[PDB]
Amino acid sequence: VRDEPVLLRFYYWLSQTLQEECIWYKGKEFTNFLDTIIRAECFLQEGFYSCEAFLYKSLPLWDGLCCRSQFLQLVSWIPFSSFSEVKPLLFDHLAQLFFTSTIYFKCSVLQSLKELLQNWLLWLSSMNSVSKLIHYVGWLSTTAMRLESNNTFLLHFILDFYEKVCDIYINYNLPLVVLFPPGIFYSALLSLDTSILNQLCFIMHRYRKNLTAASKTYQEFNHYLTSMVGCLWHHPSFLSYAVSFLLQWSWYLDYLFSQGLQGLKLFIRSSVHHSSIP
Amino acid sequence: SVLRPLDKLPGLNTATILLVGTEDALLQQLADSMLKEDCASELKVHLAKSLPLPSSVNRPRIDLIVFVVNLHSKYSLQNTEESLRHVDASFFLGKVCFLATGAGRESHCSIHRHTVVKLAHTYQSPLLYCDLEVEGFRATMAQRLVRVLQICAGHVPGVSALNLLSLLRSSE
Amino acid sequence: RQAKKSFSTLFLETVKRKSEDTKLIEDEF
Amino acid sequence: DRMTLLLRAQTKQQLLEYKSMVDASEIEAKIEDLENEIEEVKVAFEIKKLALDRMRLSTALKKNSVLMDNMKHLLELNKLIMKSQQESWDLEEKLLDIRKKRLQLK
Amino acid sequence: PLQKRLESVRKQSSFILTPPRRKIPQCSQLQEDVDPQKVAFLLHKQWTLYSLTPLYKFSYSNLKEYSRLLNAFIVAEKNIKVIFSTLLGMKGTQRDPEAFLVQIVSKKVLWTGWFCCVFGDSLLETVSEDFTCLPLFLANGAESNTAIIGTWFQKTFDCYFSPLAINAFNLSWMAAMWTACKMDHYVATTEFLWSVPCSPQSLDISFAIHPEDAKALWDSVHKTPGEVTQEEVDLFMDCLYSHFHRHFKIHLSATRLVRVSTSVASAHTDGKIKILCHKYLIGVLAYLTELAIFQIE
Amino acid sequence: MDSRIIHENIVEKERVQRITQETFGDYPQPQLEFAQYKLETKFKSEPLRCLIKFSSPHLLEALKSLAPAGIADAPLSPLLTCIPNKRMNYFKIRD
Amino acid sequence: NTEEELIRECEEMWKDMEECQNKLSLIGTETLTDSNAQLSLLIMQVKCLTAELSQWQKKLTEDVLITLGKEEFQKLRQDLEMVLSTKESKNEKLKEDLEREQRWLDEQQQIMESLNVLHSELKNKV
Repeated sequence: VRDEPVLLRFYYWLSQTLQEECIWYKGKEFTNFLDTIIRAECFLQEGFYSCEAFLYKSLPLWDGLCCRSQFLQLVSWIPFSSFSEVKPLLFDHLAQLFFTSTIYFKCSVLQSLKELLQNWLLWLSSMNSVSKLIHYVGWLSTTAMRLESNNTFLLHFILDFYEKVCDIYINYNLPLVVLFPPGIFYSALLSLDTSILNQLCFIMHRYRKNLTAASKTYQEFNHYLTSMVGCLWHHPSFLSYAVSFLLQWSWYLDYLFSQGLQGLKLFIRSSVHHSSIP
Repeated sequence: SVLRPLDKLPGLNTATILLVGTEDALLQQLADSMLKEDCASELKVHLAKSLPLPSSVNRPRIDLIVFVVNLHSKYSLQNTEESLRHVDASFFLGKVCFLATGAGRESHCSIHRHTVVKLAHTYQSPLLYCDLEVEGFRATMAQRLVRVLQICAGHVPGVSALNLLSLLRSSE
Repeated sequence: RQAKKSFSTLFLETVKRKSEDTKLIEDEF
Repeated sequence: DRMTLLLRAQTKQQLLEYKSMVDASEIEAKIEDLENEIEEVKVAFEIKKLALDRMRLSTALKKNSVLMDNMKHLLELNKLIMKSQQESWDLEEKLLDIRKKRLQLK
Repeated sequence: PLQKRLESVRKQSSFILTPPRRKIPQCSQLQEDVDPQKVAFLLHKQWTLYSLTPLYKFSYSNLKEYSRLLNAFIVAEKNIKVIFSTLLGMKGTQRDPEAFLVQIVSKKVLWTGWFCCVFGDSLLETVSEDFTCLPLFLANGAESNTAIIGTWFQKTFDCYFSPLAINAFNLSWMAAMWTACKMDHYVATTEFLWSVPCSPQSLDISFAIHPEDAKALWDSVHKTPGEVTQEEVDLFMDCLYSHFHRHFKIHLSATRLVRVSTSVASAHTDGKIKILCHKYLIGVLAYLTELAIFQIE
Repeated sequence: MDSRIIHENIVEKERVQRITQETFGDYPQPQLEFAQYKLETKFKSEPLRCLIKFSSPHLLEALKSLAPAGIADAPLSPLLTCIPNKRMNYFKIRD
Repeated sequence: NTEEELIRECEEMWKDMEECQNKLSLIGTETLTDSNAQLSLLIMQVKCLTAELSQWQKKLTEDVLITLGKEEFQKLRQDLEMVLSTKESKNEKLKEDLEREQRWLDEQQQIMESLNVLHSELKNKV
């Protein structure tokens, strides 16, 4: 319809409804109403403004646990704006909660921001704003990665977010690629978890594919490639497999491959090119 | 007696907190929420009504300063700015925090929140909003304060008070 | 001198403990 | 044991902070560049320290119960990780093009 | 369209700017279009405040249709009649829409509703042509009638009334504002009411000052002529608190202000307004009109 | 009771509670409901004429709790501590 | 063993800490009012930043390694279940969202043909 008067009519309606529901709460009916609002927000492929204003007003007062499930799904649908007005009003309290709340809440807000990034790329398909947003979320990422004694639970969300990022050029035809900080690079690459190794191999393969699809970025990418090729062909994370290799053959990489490291085949066959043959 | 963060030595894995305000019952309930759970490090809680702090030769290190402010009364404000003159500037480097209570009820907020926002931004100190009356909000603020204490006390390797200040800094 | 317990003494203690003017207003009015 | 090493670490950070305070006893862009530089150098220092220490740990493991339980658990759970990852990848690939077509049609 | 710039303007609305000084209202006689009898009925009465979103498709011509529709709704809910009247002369500017009254008469008026907006242009600056902006509602009568009328208006014009609240800061500011006003006939001593916060009902301090003493103290703490400033209000409150503490050594500052009454008007936190003097009446509305906007925005 | 908490200024709390108890007493105070003081005293900061009314469903108890709540000073003024003593309910004060 | 050396080093750094404490204590602490607080705190912060930057610029046995490794494998095995359960939960969540997306796509399809045929009919009629 794209009608101006109905926009204001629904704006005032939903804004005053949100105010009265919030003041009356201090709960199940409020949660159900917000769930219906979120379901409607999934449609129309665009965010509302009454919810945005309500969240702006209530975020500083927000404890972080009243309706966390409801709040964190609205930040996903936030209209595109320059990364110079939202940070003073919105992302400051977001960081306030993030630096002090639970690690699971950190994974939660990471999911919310990656969904926001997905929505913004979908709407756009300017670049300085998303670049600054990526830098800010990366700073939060490295700070929290230090914060939680290097817990891999948050590292999984970091890496999943970065996989969602790594496809900008091939998913939205945007010639912009941002590189993750070296702290996360070194923490994850030489980590003690095998699935971490898997998804790092996947992410550098995707980065190489994006790079070859289209100055300092290339130098850092080459430095990282040298770093992992020095780290790879051993790895402590594979000692498990080695023990199995002792329980059960000069070429043992096939057993690792049958164990389910298909991302490793992709990385070592189509990215490094030092030994293209398996 | 101007309080100094670098007077004495702390105990073996010991942390201390200070709460300064007017409402004694709210402070007691907040300390109860503080000590509902205890981490690996032992925790000491101090409550006071004004500054300078009463003299005590047996005072351990006070690694964190928290001022509770009620927007319901200007008296709590006048208390805060009068007490603020009995602490060195070194505490202001991330060892001080402001917690505002009752901010959600805009009708009950006597002084406008813009005033306390300006006060906090003037001294470049973290500002937190919570409602002590609500048990859930109080508990959430409880782990929040416990963990910010853990950060500022140096228990976790990697950051310091000025680091968290650069983290919690407001744009304007 | 409340004997500043040596670190060693305090340390063992903690380890072990993991099991427990009323005339001026009547003169103005 | 663990309490001893954590006390040692905490005393180390306290000593470093006191050294910084006693050294400091003698605009905004300068300060901003300051936290940038200190973050970079600290991140590099922790990268090097962790790398060396648990590389020594990896070598000690190479030099060498519930270990079988741990290894079978990690194998099965990581296989489940990759299955979920592939499922998410294909689902997101579908979501991208369906949402793009939806936006164009809108 | 209007939504985008409206988003921008409420994005710029942050609690960072200093509170602007306010011009003290002057002795202004009732306007020519203002009927003395109508305001005399309005004045010397108790009113409950309500904030309103702008009316959708409101016409001042079909008043009889509105009256009969309200009568039909009332009889559906169930010797009474509903009367609509148009009141001239109480708009702050030409931009502010015309004001009107609704009355319930038992065939003796029992329930009165007033819709108005004075000096309220920010809402009028962010609105389209279809809407009518009278965000101020004053109710006087039974609460059941008010609820019924609110239900009818919600169903009809797609809007709500929100019970407007006044904090201690705003109430102290307005107290200073009317104590700045000059009254020829001091017919009501100024009076403040407080309430100690306690779950059981506790002492409620009422503090009264003779109008001559209040005016003298005000002029002592009056610096900018014809204008009121935050420093003036703060020093006024500080002087009152110091006087109270000198009397009783009790910090009144740790108490919630709940009601402020002076010679011209009286206000309560819950949303009660009493008006006595017409000479500043219009200006009164303007001030409280800003609060409706501050609740809408 | 939770010895980890170390209350400071405890001397102030113990002094104010002792003074309040000595002024009021353990016995239930008489149920008085209305008070009013008419004062006319010099400003010292033409005497200011003040007029206060205290309304409470239970007086002498909120007044008893003012000092523990910290609202008023530890020793209350004689104008409030002699309501049962002076057997007076309405007061007039001059400079 | 190594524990005794660690304890000795802890005592040494405790001595260094005491030395620093008694070295720093011979300074007038501070005094600030509202007006000049900001510049003073900025100067103190920049001094501390430079000091710690300079300080950071200046900067066992097999049994303990084995014990720590066993601990970290136990921790990983005992915390992977949460991330797995999240993985399933998001898998079915994405499946449900995808099904809803096809539902919406299908509905808007016939919406589009209906709108187009109505537009064509109105264009032909006029």
